Amino acid sequence: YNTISITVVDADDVGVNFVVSKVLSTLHNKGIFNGEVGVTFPRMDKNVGDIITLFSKTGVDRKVLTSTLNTLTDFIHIGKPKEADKVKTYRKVDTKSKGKLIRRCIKRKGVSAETAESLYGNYKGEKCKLPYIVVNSKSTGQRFSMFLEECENSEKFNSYGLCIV
Amino acid sequence: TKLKAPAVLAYSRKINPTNALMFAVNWSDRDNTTAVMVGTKTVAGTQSVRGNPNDADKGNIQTVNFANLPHNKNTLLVKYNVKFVGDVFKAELGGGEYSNTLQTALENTDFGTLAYRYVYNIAAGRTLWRNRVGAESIETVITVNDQTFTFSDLLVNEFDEDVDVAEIADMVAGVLSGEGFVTLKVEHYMLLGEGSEVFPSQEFVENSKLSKQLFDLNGQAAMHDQKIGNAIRTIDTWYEDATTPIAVEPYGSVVRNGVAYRAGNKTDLFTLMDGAVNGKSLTEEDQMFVTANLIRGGVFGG
Amino acid sequence: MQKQILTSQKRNMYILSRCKVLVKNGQVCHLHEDGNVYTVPYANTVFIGLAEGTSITNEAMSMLAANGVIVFWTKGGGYDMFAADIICHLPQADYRPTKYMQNWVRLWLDEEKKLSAAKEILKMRVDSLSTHVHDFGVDVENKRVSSIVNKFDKGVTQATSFESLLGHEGTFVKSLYKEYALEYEIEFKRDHKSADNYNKFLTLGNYYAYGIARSSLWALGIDNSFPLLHGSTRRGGLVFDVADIIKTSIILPLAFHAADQGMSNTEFKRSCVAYFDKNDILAYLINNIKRLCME
Amino acid sequence: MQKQILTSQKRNMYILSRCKVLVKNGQVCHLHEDGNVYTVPYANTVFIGLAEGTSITNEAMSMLAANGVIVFWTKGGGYDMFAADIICHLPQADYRPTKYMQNWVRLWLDEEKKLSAAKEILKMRVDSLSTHVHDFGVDVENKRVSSIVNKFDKGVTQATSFESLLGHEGTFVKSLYKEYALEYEIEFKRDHKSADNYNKFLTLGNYYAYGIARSSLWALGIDNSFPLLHGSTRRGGLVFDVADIIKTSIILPLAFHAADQGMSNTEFKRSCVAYFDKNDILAYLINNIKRLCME
Amino acid sequence: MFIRIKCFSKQPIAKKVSREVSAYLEYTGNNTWEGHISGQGVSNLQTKLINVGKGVKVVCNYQDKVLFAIGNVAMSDTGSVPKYTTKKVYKPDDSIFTLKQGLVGVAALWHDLGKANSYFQRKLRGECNPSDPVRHEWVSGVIVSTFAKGNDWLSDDFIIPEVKHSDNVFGDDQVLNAVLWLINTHHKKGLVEDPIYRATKTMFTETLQCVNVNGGWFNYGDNIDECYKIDTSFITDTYVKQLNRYRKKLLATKHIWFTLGEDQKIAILQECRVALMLGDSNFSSDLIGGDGSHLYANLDECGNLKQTLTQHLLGVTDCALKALFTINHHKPVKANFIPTIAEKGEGKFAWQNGVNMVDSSIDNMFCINMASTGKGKTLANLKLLQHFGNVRCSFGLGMVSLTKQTAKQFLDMGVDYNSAAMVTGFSKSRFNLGSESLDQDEVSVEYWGQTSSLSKVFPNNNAGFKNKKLLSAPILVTTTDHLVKASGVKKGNKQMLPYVRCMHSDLVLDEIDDYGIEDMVVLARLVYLTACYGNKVIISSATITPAISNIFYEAYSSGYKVFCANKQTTYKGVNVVWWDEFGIKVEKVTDQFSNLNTRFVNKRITNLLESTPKHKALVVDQDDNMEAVKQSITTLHNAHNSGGVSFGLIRTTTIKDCVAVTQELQNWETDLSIKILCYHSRFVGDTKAQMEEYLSKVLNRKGDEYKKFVDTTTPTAYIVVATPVVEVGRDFDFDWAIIEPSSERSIVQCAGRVLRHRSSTPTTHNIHILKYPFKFYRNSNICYDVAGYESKGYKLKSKNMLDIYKKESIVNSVNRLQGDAAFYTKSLTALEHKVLLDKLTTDIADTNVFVGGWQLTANPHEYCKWRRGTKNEDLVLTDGKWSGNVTTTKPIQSKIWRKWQGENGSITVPEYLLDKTICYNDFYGGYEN
DNA sequence: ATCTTCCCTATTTAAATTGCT
DNA sequence: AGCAATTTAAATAGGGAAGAT
Ligand SMILES: [Mn+2]
Ligand SMILES: [Mn+2]
Repeated sequence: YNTISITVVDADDVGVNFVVSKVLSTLHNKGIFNGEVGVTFPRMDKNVGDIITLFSKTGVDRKVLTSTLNTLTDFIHIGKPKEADKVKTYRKVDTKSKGKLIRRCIKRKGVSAETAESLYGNYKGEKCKLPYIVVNSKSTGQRFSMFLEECENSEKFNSYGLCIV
Repeated sequence: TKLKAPAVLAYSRKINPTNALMFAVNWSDRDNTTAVMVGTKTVAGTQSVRGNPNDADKGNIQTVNFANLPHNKNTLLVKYNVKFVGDVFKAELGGGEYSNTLQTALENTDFGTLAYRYVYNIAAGRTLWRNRVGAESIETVITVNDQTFTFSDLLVNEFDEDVDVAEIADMVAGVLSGEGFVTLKVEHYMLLGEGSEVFPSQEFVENSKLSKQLFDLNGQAAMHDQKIGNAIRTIDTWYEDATTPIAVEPYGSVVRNGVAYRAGNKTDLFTLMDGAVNGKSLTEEDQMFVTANLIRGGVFGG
Repeated sequence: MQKQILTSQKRNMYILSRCKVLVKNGQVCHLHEDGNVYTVPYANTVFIGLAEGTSITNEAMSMLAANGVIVFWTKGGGYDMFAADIICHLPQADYRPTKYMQNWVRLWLDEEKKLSAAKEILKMRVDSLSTHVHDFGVDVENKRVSSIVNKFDKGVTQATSFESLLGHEGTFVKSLYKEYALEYEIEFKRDHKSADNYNKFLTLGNYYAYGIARSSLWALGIDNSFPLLHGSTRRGGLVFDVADIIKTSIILPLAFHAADQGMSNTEFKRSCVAYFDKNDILAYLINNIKRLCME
Repeated sequence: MQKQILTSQKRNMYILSRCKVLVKNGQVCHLHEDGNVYTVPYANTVFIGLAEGTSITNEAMSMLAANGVIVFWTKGGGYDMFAADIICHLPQADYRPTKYMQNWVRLWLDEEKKLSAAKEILKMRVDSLSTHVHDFGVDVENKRVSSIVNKFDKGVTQATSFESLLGHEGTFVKSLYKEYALEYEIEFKRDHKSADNYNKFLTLGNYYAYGIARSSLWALGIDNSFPLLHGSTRRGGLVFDVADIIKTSIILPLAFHAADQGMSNTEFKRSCVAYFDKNDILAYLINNIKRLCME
Repeated sequence: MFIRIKCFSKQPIAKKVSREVSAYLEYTGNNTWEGHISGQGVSNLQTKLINVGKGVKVVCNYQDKVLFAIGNVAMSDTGSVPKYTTKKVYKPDDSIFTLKQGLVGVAALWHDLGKANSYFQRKLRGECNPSDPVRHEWVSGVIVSTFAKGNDWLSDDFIIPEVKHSDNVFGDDQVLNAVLWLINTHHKKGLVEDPIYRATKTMFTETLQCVNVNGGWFNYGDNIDECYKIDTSFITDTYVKQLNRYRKKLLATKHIWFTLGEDQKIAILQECRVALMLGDSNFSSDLIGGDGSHLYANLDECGNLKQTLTQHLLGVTDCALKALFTINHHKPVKANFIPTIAEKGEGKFAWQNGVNMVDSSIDNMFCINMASTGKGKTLANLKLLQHFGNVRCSFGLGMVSLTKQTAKQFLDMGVDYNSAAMVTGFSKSRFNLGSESLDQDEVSVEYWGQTSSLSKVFPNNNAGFKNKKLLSAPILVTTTDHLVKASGVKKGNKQMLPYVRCMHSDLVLDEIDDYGIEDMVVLARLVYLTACYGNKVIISSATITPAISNIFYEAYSSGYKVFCANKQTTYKGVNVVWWDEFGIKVEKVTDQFSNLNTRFVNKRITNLLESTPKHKALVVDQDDNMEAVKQSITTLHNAHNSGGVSFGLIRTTTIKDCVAVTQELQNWETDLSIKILCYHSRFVGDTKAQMEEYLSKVLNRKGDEYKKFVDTTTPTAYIVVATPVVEVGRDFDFDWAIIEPSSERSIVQCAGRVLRHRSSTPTTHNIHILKYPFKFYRNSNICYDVAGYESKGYKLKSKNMLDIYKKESIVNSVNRLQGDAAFYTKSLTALEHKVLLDKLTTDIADTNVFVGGWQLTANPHEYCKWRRGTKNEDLVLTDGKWSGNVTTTKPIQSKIWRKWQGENGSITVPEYLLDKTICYNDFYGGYEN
C-alpha cells in the first residue's frame, strides 16, 4: 500500500509530541481518515515518535493534506508518496478508572451507588504504560490521553487512523 | 594583558516585557476584549508517593487548572509591552575596568541585525509557543511611539525580510546602540477556533502538589514575563551546528533538550568577553551574541 | 572500454580502460585486449586518462605529449586521478603557468577578492543545487529548501568576514543534511566515524567529489593548495572548496538514495560516474572556475 | 596507516630502461625483454625513470603515486642544444602542505622578491660546491675555482635584471664545464645528442637531478610551473633551477669521474644513489627550499 | 643506514613477506634483499613484516651486527645462516629439567584429586555454599599423603585410600614434601601466623612441616566428613599410564634432588609451581567440550557440567609439561640493534664509553650505576645492555611519569615500538592538548612488537593488550609493580606472567632509593629471582647506601649461585660493574664485595669533592619553623635571585603541613612579592596533571624559555610549597630551597632540585634547613617517621638538627654514600644507614631479602607487602560534584600565582581522614579544617 | 665414530589455470 | 591486468639404515 510521511520538525519550543497530537487533531477534524486511511509511527520506543505515516490504499496526495495541515506548516515536513508492502498498524486501547464503570453499574444493572462501590472496591485500577498521544475531543468537551499499541492489520479504520476490531 | 574578570560582574536586563495578559475577541470584533478566565476542575484520586507508603489509602483531593476560549469568541488576544532599554554595555554591579573594555570592544556591533531579530521574534509569534500551533490565522499589531504595524504571515524560524519589522528595528537599534528606551505594545490576535483551549505559562509545582498551575494575574490567564524574554532573545543562530534559533544564553544552553550548544566548545560568552578585553579579533556573529547576552544580562563572575 | 567527457565545451577528455596503448604505423592507438585496436583523434583531444587494465609505452607517451595531448592516471570512470603533469600554455615550446592559475593567484592575494570569490563559490553551490535536479531526490523549489536557499543567499550577501561565511556554511550544510534526513525518515547526523550506510556512503561520495574536483582544478592548471573558505593550513583546501559546489547538490542525493535502497559500493560508483557523464558535471565545474577566475 | 615514509629520507633511485613496468603479486616490478622480473621497492623509491622501449601500467603508476614516487619519462628532447621536454606525473592525490606554496607565490608575484630569491639561489650553487666536495676530480678551494665563483658572486650581487642573470649563468656553466674538462684532460662541449661518455653521462645526470628536483618540489607541494628564473634559453620550469643547483657540485664531477673510469651506466646510477644518499642531497635541497620559503 | 634482510620461510607465507620486504629494499636474488633505508623505514618494515602473519623467518643485518631476528630463528651465534640443520645436538645429564618434569607431572596428575569429594560435586551442581570448608588442593594433598603413608608412593599401584582430616600433610621425605607443596599450593600458598615458626623456620621441610590446614585452606569446617568421602573413578587407561610414566620419571631423577642446595630447591619448586599454574589455568581457560560424566572439575560461563576430572587432570598435566618445556627451552625475542647507541658519547655523556671496558661475553652482570642525575643514566643502562649483544630487558621504574620520560628518551634516541613496550597499568586520562599533529611527544600504548612463543602456554592465549605487552616485550619499560609480583602472590595466578617475563629478560631498576624499605626488600627479591636464570641486573642509583648496594649484590650472588649450580657449572663469581660519571670498574667478585664497593664509593666521593660545591646548606637556628621559613625566604631571595626574580621550594613533609606553610605565607605581610604554589599529591586528575606540565616547563633552566611562562619582568618570589612528591622523579631546578627535615636522602634529593640544570656555584648558601620538623610540636617523642626512616625502634636521642646534622654543610651524595652505623641516635645519616642494614640484612627472617623456606609459604607476600600504604579510599570528583564527604572550599586568594581548576578525576584520601571532611579546594587539595 | 650413499618421507616451493574486478 | 583461489607437481630438507674407512 502506498504511503506518505508527515514529520514534525522544529518543535523544540513546543514539545514534539504536542505538534504530533495537533497533527492528529487537524487530520481528524478536516476529514482525511474517512474509513480507510490509517496511521503508523516508525519510532515508537517510549515516545510516540515524530513521524505520522498515512498508508491509504487508494492513495494520498501531497496537495490535499498540505492544504489540510496549513496550520502546522511552520514546523512540518511532508515527504513524497512512497510505497510499502507492509505497514505496522496500531489500534486504540482505552483505560477505565473507578467511577467510569461505577456509572456503568448505575445505568446497566440499576443498583445503588454504595453497592456499586461494593462490587468494585477491591477491583480495577489498571495502568497503561504504552506510548500515547493527547487528544482534544470536540464532540465530548474534554481532552484526554489515547493509547496506541501493535495489533494485526484490519481492513477498516476509524476516523483517527487506528484499526477496527 | 591578562585582564581577569570581576567576580561581581553583572548586567541588567535590557529587554523588559510585561506579563502577557490573555483575552478573548473575535476576528472582526477586535475591540470587545473579554478576559480569558482560568477554570479549575477537581479530580478525585489517591496519592502515590515514594516516601510515604502509609499515606496512600486516603487523601490528595487535587484541583487542576485549565484555560479555554469561551464558546462565543474564536480569537485569542495576547497583550504585552516589550521595553527595549539602551546602554547595554553598562554593568550594574560590575564596574568599569572590564565593562569599559567591553564597551570599546563591542562598539562595532551591528545592532541593526540584533534588533531585527528581536522585533521579528516579537512579531512572527515566537512569544506564542503552544497557542500559535494549529491557528488558521496569525496577526500581530505593534504600537510604537504612535505608529501601528500589522503582521500577518511571518514564518518564525527564519528571519526573512519585511519592511515592517525593519521599520521598528531601526528605532530599536537606535535605542540599543545609544541611550534611552522604546516601548512596543504588542497585541497578538490568533484565530484558533470556537472554544479552542489556550496555553498560559506554567508555575513550577512540586513533584507532588497539583498537576498544573496556569499563570494568573488577578484571576485572568497570562504568561510569564521571563518566558516572553526567552522568546525575544531567541535569536542565536551563530553557534557551531546552528539549526534553529535558540535563546541567547551565556552557555547556549536549553534545558528542555538536555544539551548545551555553546558550552564546552570555546564559544561560550565568558571566553568571548575575555577575548574581547584581551583584544583578539572577534567576528561579527559572536560579538553580536556577546552584545545579546549583555542585553539579556546576568551575573558573570568567577 | 573507452569513453568521452568534455571540459570547456569540446569533447576532449578521453578515458581509456582495458586497452594497452602503443604505436601502430606512426600513430598512437589502444588495444582493448578484450577486443580490437582503435586509434585516437588528435585535433579534438587534449586530455587522456587511463583506467584499470591499461598500459602506455614511452614512444606513445612522447607522441601524445608532443601533439598537445596531456596524460593522467586515474581510477575507473576518470573521476579520481592520482598522477598527472601541470597544465601550461603549450607543452612543447613554452613552460609558463596557466592564465587561470595566475588569475587565481591574484584573486588569492587580495583578501577582498578572496572574500568576493569565496562568495561566488558559495553562490554556485546554491546554483548547483538547482541546475542538477534529481528525480529520486527532493524538489529544490519547494518551500523548505527554497527557504534554506534564500537564507543562505542573504547570509552570504550580507557577510563581510570569513568566520561568518564558515558559520553560514555549517548551517547550510546541516540544514540540507537534516532536510534530507527528514524526507528519508531517519535521524541522521554527519559523523565520519559512523558505521551506518548513510554516513559512509556520504564519505565515499565526498571522496569521489574530491577526485572530480581535483580533475577540474588540474584541467586548468590550478593547484589545490589555495582554499577560498578553508584555512591556509588545511591540506588541499581548494579541492574541498570546489567539491563543496557539487557535494550538497549531487553527492548528497545520490548517497542518500543509494543508502535508501542500500546496495553495495561498486554500483554506487557506477551511479556517480553515470551522473557525472550524463550531465557533464566536470564541464560545469570547469566553467565554474572559468567564471570565477576571469570576472 | 602510519607515517607513510617522509620524502626526504626516501632512498631508492632508478631510471628503468627497456622494460615494461608492471605489478606482480603485490609489488611493483619491471620486466625486461628476456623474461627477467626485477622488483621495485616502491615504499623507498624517490623516483623512477622510463627510457626507450619502456611501458608502465595503471596500477603500477597508482602504487608509485599513492606511496609518493614521482615518475617521469626520459625521452622527449628534440632540439639541438636543450633538454627540451620531460613528461612528469605528479602524485597530487596526496594533499600537500599548503603555506610553502603560498610563500613561493608571494615571492614569485613580487618582481623584486623573485629577483632576491634569484640572487640567493645563484649563490646556492656556489655554497653547494663548498659543502659537497668530492674525493676525486678537482679540489674546490683552488685558485681558479675560487676566482671564478668570486667573479660569479660579485657579478650576481650587482645584477639587476634576469637577462644579466642568464648571461652570468652562461659564463658560470662555461667556466665550470671547461675547468672540469681541463682536469680530466679532455675537450668538452655540452651536446645532448653526442656519443661521447662525458655527454650522455651528463644527460643521465640531468634526468637524475630532474627526478631529485621534482621529488624535492613535490615534497613541499611546489609546482614546476613557477620558474623564478626564466628566459628564451632557460624555459624548463622550476626544475631547471632546483635541478642545476646540483650539477657542478654533484652530477658533473660524478659524470666526469664515471666517464673517466669508464665502466657501464649502472655504476653511474649506483654512484648517483650513493652520493644522493650519503650526503642526503634530497633532504639538503628540501631544507634549503625550507629556509628560502620562510625568509 | 644500509641493511640486508635474508629470509628462510616456508609455505606461501614466504611469498607474502616478499611483497613487503620488496616494497622497501632492492632484490639481490636468492630470497635476499639488501639496500639503504631510513630509521623509520626499518620500523615500518618491522611493523608490516610482523603483522603479516605467523611463520615469518627474517634476519636483518645492519653492517655486520644483526639488526633483528623475526621468530625463533637461530640465525647467528658466530657465523650467520646454517645449512644442514637437524636434531639431537647436546643431550646431557639435564637432571634438574628431568627433576622439574617429574615433579610437575606427578603433582599435576594429583593437583585436583580433592575435587572428587561430594561437597565439590554439589558445589559445581549448586546446592551448597560455593566456598569449601577445606580447599580441594588440601584434600588432594591429604589423599597423596595418606597414600604415601600407606603404600610406597613412588613405585606402586595408585588406589585412593580412605582419607580423614589431617592438620598437616608434610612429612620428612624431601621429594614427597616437594610434591605435596606443589599439590597444596597450586592455587594459593599457605600462610603461617605463628611467631615462633616465623622466627625460627629456615629449611625446606623444616618450614614446610609448619604449613597446616589453618593457613587459609580450612575456611569454616562443618562438612569435613563429606569433604573427605571420595570416589575412585579416575582409574582409567591413559590416566594410570600417564601417572605411572611420570612417577617413574621422578623415581629415576630424584637421586639428583638430594644433591641440590636449599637455594636450588626453593627456586626449582618456584619454577615448578609457576609451570603448574600455567598448565592449570591454560586448561581451565579453554573449553574442551567432551566429558565422561560422574565426576567434574570446572564450570563454564553457563554453569553447565564440563571438563570431567580424569581428562582435566590429564590436560593440566600436558599443559604444564608443555609450559615447562617452552619456558625452559626458549630463545627469547630480543630488541633491535639500536644504531644511535653504539657510537661514542660526547661531552657530558663521554663516561658512557665505560661499556667499552666491560666484557661483551659475560653470562651474568650486576651493574651498580652510581652516576649523578642529568648524565643520561637510562641511556647508559641501554648502552650496557646492548654491549653484550641484542637487548632483552625490563626497565622497571617508579612512577608513571618517569616511565613516560624513559619511554620518550627511548623513542627519540633510537627505539621504536617494535622493540619497546611502555606499560602503565591504570589507563590514566592525562591527554596532550593544544595540537595533536604538532605534539612530537606523549608516548602511547600500541606495541606493534612481536608476540613471543610463550603466549601459547598461558591461559586463553595470554590475554588481550596488557599481558601481550608484558610477556612478549623485548624491552619492557614498565611501572615496577608489573614485575614485583614475580616473587609470588597471595591468591591467584598473577605470579606467572612477571615470573616468565623476568625468566628470559634482564632487569633494570632505576633510582631504587625512592622505594620503601619493604618495597626495596621485594625489589631485591626480584633481583634474586632475575639472577636465578642468568639475567643481568642493572641498578641505577647515585645516592646508594653501602647497605643497599651490598644486599642487592648478595641477592644477585644467591641468584647466580642458583643459576650456576642449576646448569652444573662451577660458580666463578658475579661480574660486578661499578659505574658512575667519572669511571667504571668491572670485577669478578665471589667474595670481598664490601672493600671493593667502598673503595669505588671513596673514589667517587673524591671525584665529587674537588668539584665546586653546588649546594651549601645552613641549618637555621630559629626554633619556630613558620617564621624560620619566613626569614629564610627573605634571606635567600636577598642573596639568590636572577635580577630580582627568584624561585624557592619549600619542601615540607605532609599535606596539612604544606597547607599550613601556604596559609602562613599567604597571610605573611612583607615587601616581597611572594607568589605561592601548592605541590602536594592529593589533587584531582585534571588539576594535578596541569600543575605537573606547568612546573616542568617553568623550572626548565637549560634555556631561557621559561622567561615566557612567568612574569620575570617584575621582581617576584615564585615559591612552590611541596611535599616529597617534588624530590622523586621531578626534573625541577629551583634557585633555592627551604627544607623541612624528614630524612637525609630528602636533603640530598632537594639539593638535586636546586641548580639541577645550571652550573653556577652559589656564593653564600642556597639551602636553608629548618631547625625542627613540624611534627615536633605534635609529637616530640617521634617526629621524623613521616617520610623518613626514624621509627619506634630507631629513635633519635635529640631532635635538634644542630645536634643531628652539620650546621654548615655541602649537601651531596657523600653522606649517603659513605655509610656509618655508629652514633645513629644523634645523627640523621647514621640513623638512615642503621635502618637500611637492619631491615635489608643478609638473613632470611620472614620479611627479609634472602628468604628461603618461606618462598614456599605465603609469608613474604603477606608480611612484606609491596607498596604498603594506608587503607586509602578514593573520593571521586565527578563533573564538579564531589562524591563523599568533601565540601569544596575557597582558598586564601592572597598570593596564588597559578591555580588550575578541575572537574573530573579523583583524590586519594586515607581512611583516617575520611572521618572528617577532606575539604577539597582548587588551590590546595586536602587538609584538616 | 664419521661419513657417505640411498630410501623413504612428506614437507615444501613453483607453475599453471582461470573467474573477477 | 592484476589477483586471487586452488590445484598440480617438482623439488628440498631430513631421518634411518647400511656400507665403507
Ligand atoms: Mn584446582
Ligand atoms: Mn585444575
